[PDB]
Order: sequence, then C-alpha cells, then structure tokens
Amino acid sequence: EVQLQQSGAELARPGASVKLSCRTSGYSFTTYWMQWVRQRPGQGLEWIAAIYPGDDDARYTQKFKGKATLTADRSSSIVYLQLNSLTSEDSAVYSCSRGRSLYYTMDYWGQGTSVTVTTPPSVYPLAPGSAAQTNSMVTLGCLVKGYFPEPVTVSWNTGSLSSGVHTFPAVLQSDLYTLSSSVTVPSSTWPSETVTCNVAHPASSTKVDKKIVP
Amino acid sequence: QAVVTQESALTTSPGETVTLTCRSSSGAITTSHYANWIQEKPDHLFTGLISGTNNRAPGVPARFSGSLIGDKAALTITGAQTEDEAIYICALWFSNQFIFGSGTKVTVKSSPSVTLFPPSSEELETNKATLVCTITDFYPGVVTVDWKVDGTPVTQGMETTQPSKQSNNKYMASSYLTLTARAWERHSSYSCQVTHEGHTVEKSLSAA
Ligand SMILES: C[C@]12CC[C@@H]3c4ccc(O)cc4/C(=N/OCC(=O)O)C[C@H]3[C@@H]1CC[C@@H]2O
Repeated sequence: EVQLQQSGAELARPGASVKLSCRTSGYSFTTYWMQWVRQRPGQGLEWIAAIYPGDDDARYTQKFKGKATLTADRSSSIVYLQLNSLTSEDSAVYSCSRGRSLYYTMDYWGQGTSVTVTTPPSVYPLAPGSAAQTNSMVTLGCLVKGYFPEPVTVSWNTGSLSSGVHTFPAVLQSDLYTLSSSVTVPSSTWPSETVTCNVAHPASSTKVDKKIVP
Repeated sequence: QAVVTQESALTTSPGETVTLTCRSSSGAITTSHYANWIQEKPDHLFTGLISGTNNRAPGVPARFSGSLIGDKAALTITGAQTEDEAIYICALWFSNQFIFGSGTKVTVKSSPSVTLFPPSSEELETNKATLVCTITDFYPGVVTVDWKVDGTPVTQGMETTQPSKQSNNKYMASSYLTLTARAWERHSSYSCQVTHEGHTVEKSLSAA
C-alpha cells in the first residue's frame, strides 16, 4: 500500500519555470529519501536531485544545481521540484521515487509528470448503439477532438470509474490531435446511474465534464 | 560522468532464463556501485527490482536475481513470463547521483473486439460526423482496419492509430471515419472491418 502521485502535464514557455509535485502515501515521509529523475524524448533517465523530508537535506548534482530547487511540505507529504529558466532542453517526463539507502532505493515511483516547453479540445459524448451495448456490458465513450498539444487527461466519473476504462492512442491530423476514451459498465448500471467523462487539457487550462446520455 | 551500458534488446521465450548485463565505462562494477535494476512498462511505469547490487524489493518474483558477474552487474530471470516483457534499466551509483543505462528491452493470440460508435448529435449539428471504431483485446499487435460504406470500401477520411500495449498485455487501437452530416445520412450502413492474424472481424451501424 504505497503510492507516490504526481501533478499533471505542464506546458510552459521558455525562460519561465514550473513547479512539479510528488505526494507520498503509505510510509514515513520524514524517514525516507525522495529523488527526481527525468526522461528526455528518448534519452534515458537523468538524475536530478534528492531530498530528505524530515531533515530538509536536499542534495543536487553539478548539472541541476542552478535551475533546480527542491522543497518539502512535511505537513502534506508533498515534495516540490521547481525548475527555473526553462528551455526546450528541459522538455521531458519527470518522475519521482523513494529510497531508504544505497542498498534499498527506487522501488516505488510516481507515474511521472510531463513538461513541454495551443488549441483546446471539443468533447463529444458517445452513447452506445447496437455495436456497443452488448447484453451484460454496455460501453459508453468520449470523443476528444482537435486539441493541441498532447496530452489530454480523460477520466470517468471523476475517477470513480477506474476499471474497464480504455483511453486509446491519439491520432494526429493537421497539427491537431483527436483521441477517444471508453468505459465499460454493467448494462444495469446505465442509463440508470450517471456516467460522465472528465476531459482535461492542461496546455490550455481547459476542463470539460460531458455527461453521456442515451 | 560515467556512461553505463546495457544490451539494446533481447528476445526470449517463456520459462527460460535470461541474463542482462550492466557494464560501466569507468571500469569494474563493484558493490560500491550499489547496482540497481529498474523495470519499465508502457506509460512510464517504473518499478524497483533490485537495489544494493542484489537485494530483491518487496513483491518481486524470486525468478529475478541480481549479482556481480565479473566486472559487470547482471540481472537474471529464471523463469520468464509473458508479463516479464519490458525495458530493463540498471543504475550504478557514482557518488552523489545514479547514472542510468539507456535500457535493455526484453521481448516475450487473441482476436480483437471491435466497438463502433455513431456520430454525436452535438457533432452532427456542426455538420460534421465522426465514426469511431475502437479496436481491443488483440495480440499480436498487428492489424489492418478498413472501412466500408454501403458494403463499398472507402479510402478517404479514415484515421487509424498505432497499436498500444495495454496493462492486460494486449494491444488496442482506434480508427476514425470523418464524414459530413450529409454523407452520414446519405448512406445505409458503415462497416468497420479489421483483419488480424488470418481472419476478419467486422461491425456495422446504420444511420437509420
Ligand atoms: C540515493 C539516495 C538519494 C541521494 C543521497 C545522496 C545525494 C548526494 C550525495 O553527494 C550523497 C548522497 C548519499 N550520501 O550519504 C548518506 C547519508 O549521509 O545518509 C545518500 C544518497 C541516498 C541513499 C538513498 C536515496 O535513494
């Protein structure tokens, strides 16, 4: 029962500076190390810095010693990694893991947050037909059309609907992405119970909850 | 910096045993490099396997073993699983930071489930019509989708994704048929057809 959840996708202009965050649940926030790694477009993980929450001991490396600061909020079990003066160089996926010592470390991680250094989506609800409602399982869907850039975060019932969810790979057609997400539930569940897909496009500060009705 | 190296890729079979090496450009890898192996699965899903050169982490199938074999640090997989297919990253300690390897990628039949969705009322109103065909549950990840309108094949206005490995160790993809409200009503049916491993699967929906 250990999980480190990170903040959402981040789109930033060059020269600016983002504030990322990793929150821990399931262990001694203060008696454990917190490291940050990043993965550029296809360049293997790079070590950035680490912090010991319950003793505010943050250790950096030559490379990031300048644009990378790291703080802890022992009162929320959250660690902020802040990067200053952003460059195309910094566009990557920042993840975070924990560690007790050089012998035991980097076992659990976060899903990682993507930073990119805009046009919002049009969300359309997709009600099931004869080729979606299939006896015991009916599957609703959401068309997230013409947005830019990646990514979009699609959720169902604010995350309550976690199983049977399938977000398909986006497709590019004229510098505009369009993707689809589906969720399957028991044919008794809907229309009976409400089903809403929550789409979020960090890049454009846009969030759309579209109720999927029959 | 001290560049760490690994084997690009490795094709293995179930049950077998595979060994992955991790060689350092600084020289011999020792217990002071606190070798650490990390498993990476689709969508940046990192998982700890071995730290401190040879200590299995909580929840690690004993088939996984870390040990120093020569000037190298290696990971041994005694008893392959289909789920054990992934990217293996070793990390060597170099006083004050871990240096990672670009990763070793190890490789280890289901018919697809087709799901069509007709245009959204809202979208139709914009005189647009997007037919959605979401393809799932298939392996190997290699399909050919074709769209038919009134039993006749259509080439234009079709967008199909790239297979994506799912957590259930199966691929999924999606195809789109972009039409005009006109065209959508102007026809009797639309057929999303998928061809996979020799056989074909197809579904259809009628504007009617
Ligand atoms: C890799 C690690 C984060 C980075 C820490 C670091 C970072 C920089 C540095 O110069 C030395 C050290 C160590 N030096 O001395 C140890 C201390 O005095 O306790 C302990 C490392 C930590 C071990 C567990 C965690 O995952």
